[PDB]
Amino acid sequence: IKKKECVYFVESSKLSDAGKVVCQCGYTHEQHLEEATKPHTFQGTQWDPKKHVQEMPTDAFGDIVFTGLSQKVKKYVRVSQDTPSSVIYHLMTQHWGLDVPNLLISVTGGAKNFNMKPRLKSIFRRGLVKVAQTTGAWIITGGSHTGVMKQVGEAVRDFSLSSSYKEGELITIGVATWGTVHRREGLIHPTGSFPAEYILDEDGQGNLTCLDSNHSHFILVDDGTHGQYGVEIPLRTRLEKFISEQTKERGGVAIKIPIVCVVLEGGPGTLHTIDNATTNGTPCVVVEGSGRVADVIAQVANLPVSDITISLIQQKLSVFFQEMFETFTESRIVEWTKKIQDIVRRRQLLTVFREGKDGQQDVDVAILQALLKASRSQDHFGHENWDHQLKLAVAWNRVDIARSEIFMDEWQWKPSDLHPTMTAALISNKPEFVKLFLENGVQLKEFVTWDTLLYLYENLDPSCL
Amino acid sequence: QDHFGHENWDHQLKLAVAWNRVDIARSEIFMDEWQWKPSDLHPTMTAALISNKPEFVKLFLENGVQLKEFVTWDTLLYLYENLDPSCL
Amino acid sequence: ISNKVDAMVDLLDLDGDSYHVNARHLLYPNCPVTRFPVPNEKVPWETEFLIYDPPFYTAERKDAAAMDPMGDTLEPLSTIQYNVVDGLRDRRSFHGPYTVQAGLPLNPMGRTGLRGRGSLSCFGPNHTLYPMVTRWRRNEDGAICRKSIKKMLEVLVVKLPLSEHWALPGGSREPGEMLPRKLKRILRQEHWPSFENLLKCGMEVYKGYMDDPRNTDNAWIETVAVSVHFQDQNDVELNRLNSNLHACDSGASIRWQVVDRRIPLYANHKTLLQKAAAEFGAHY
Amino acid sequence: ISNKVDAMVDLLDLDGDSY
Repeated sequence: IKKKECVYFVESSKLSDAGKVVCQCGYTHEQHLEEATKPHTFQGTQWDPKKHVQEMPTDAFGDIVFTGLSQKVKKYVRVSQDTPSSVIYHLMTQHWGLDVPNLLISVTGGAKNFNMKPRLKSIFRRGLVKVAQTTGAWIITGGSHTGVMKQVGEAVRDFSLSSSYKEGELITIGVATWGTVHRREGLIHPTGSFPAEYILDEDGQGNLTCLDSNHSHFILVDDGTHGQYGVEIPLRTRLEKFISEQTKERGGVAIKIPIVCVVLEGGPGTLHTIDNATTNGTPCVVVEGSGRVADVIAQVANLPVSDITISLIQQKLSVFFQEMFETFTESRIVEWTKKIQDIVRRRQLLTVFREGKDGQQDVDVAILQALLKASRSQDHFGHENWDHQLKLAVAWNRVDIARSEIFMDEWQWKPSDLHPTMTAALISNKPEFVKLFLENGVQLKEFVTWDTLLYLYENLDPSCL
Repeated sequence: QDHFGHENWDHQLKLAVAWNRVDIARSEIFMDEWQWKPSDLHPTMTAALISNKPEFVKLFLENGVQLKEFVTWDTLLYLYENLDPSCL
Repeated sequence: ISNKVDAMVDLLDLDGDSYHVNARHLLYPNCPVTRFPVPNEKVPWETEFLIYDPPFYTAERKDAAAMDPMGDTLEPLSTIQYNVVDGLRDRRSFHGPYTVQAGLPLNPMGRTGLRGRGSLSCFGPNHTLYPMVTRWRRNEDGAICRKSIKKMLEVLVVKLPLSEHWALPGGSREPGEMLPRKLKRILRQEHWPSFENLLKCGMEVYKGYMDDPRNTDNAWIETVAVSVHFQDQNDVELNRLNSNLHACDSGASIRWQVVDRRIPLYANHKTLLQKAAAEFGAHY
Repeated sequence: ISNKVDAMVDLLDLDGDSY
């Protein structure tokens, strides 16, 4: 059942608390999500996690279709903040029927809505499908119905109902806050499983944000709270440091799973999010033209270390939140200066998607230049880089990216080196790589050893006759 | 000029039936933030079925007008009263 | 292929201004007269010469310069002084340089090229009020405006059945009575004579001048804006404003309406509404 | 021919620090 591992994070918030800003009661008093400590416990003077917040078996372990927006199914699991990352990864693969992915896309940006040029919409919403169609990726997003996480849900809807193909079922995993959700009620079931429903409502539920419709899987984290937005940041970066840590298994000799961000809008906190990714050594891409902080880092992308003390480029955010250079209500702009000056220093781990001279290349290739650009920056002790990028290049099924990038430098010939990769494309099939390696002098009269066939016949197609 | 809510994205689509200009319905009044509420497309889905105008029906089926929910009992009673009068 | 090369035939062929607007229109809603166009550089008559003149037509209904149902005199009948409260014709303005230069009170917001009409029924400011009845609105249990970040507002506006907009009571000095009694220009058709402290629980928003279409050079409508807010959504304060609504002898409807930049009142309240919306951080 | 005119749709859319 796998219910006895994901646990609650529940406790009263109205032991005693004068948070009377919400007028309905003092601060979510009883007959609420607060249900357990309604009798008298010891003191309850301060609820803070010294005052314990329980972990009991869960009540949202099901599957709900959006009524009446769509028809497909999607999985509903709430989870505590202290849940180990290997538990949820076992929950995704072995119990939701999810394949071990080949890359991670962590789209971040601003929570507020935004509208850009429709050329950028026709490029970004098209190519982001064309990533996860070919690779079989996961798209870690931010959950709810507003902002950059709304725009990625547009792109899946722009594919999976128009060219609604089972071949290449995209997997977009929404990580949000059980507590910023708009209808926490109507979704609880200590029974354990439910093919239930709820109804989307956008214009109501003023503070509690509603879930986005177009997502494949939902993961909700909590601290027994409500209204407080950012609580999934110490989960998503703790989760993605494990999925990037976990390896593939496949018969062609396996890889480490790479990881990439995409930033669209940005803003405060997102600038803290980007360099926190690049310090851990995960590259990511900034789009041009749209974005509060995104067009800033697009502008200071190619300039060297010669800093404005940003005040010329303070108000390049086209919305003018706080409306002025001087009335920005952010003292010590020197704080954001260091965050930019660390990002632009790491030239390898940051690329920028220029609209005019890179969009005709693709946004597919630019988002896959960047993973190849990072792994080119980090090899150890010899020609493992042109072994590691090709190890990735099997699992992309992107033959031109294997051709146009890692077959145009000085390839160290040594055609025994292609033998752990020639074995990959034969089992995986993937037939188009074999013509690429036969172009590069992988002589079949030398390659087929006795022991290779013994490894080959142990890896037949299991469904075959 | 609309008044009191989302009548604008009801009024422009009401025009958009009578244009038979499918791309102008697509490229203009399906690129903003469409307030979903797919009961709202029911007085317009009824239009393209009687008028025929078949090309709008693929546009609304793209926008999640679920046929298993749309076809009420009273809609067919309104539908069969509006047949093609020259038909057999 | 044939549809795609057609996409390439068409692909390679590519080688003070804010003084008046509504008062400066042509038609004025009763008699077909328009005689002076003034643009955004000749509006303040104190600045430029404007040797060309608008001919005059006054009092709009009954008696051109006599105005015995209206209540003002002739220019040969020794026009009453500029900033005097006396008498029952309240000529006490809010701005200082209320100018009676030509023997008649010329307006201070620049020349609109008009007559001296008694569309105001008064050769003066006609200091009016607008009870901005304000529901900081709700949902099933209390809402905000999720559209930007702000707060969404609800305002009672009455659709009068003849004129095609949705308005508020114009407290424009009920003849013989004061300003809280042309507050009851329409509010007498809301049936209560009991509660009379409506603006006593009011909060001032904006004192000044409106772009009324029925203005002229000698009659123009400046005003005071007064808010009556409601933060409870809950109890007797909204209830005494709602349970005292029989509206028994009313024309069409008085329904609660949300606010935006797209409400059906045309010009006067709509340019006034955002100043009420600015005070409480509303969406407009 | 059909693969080559598709190559022309996309072809014409182009108009101390060390401390």
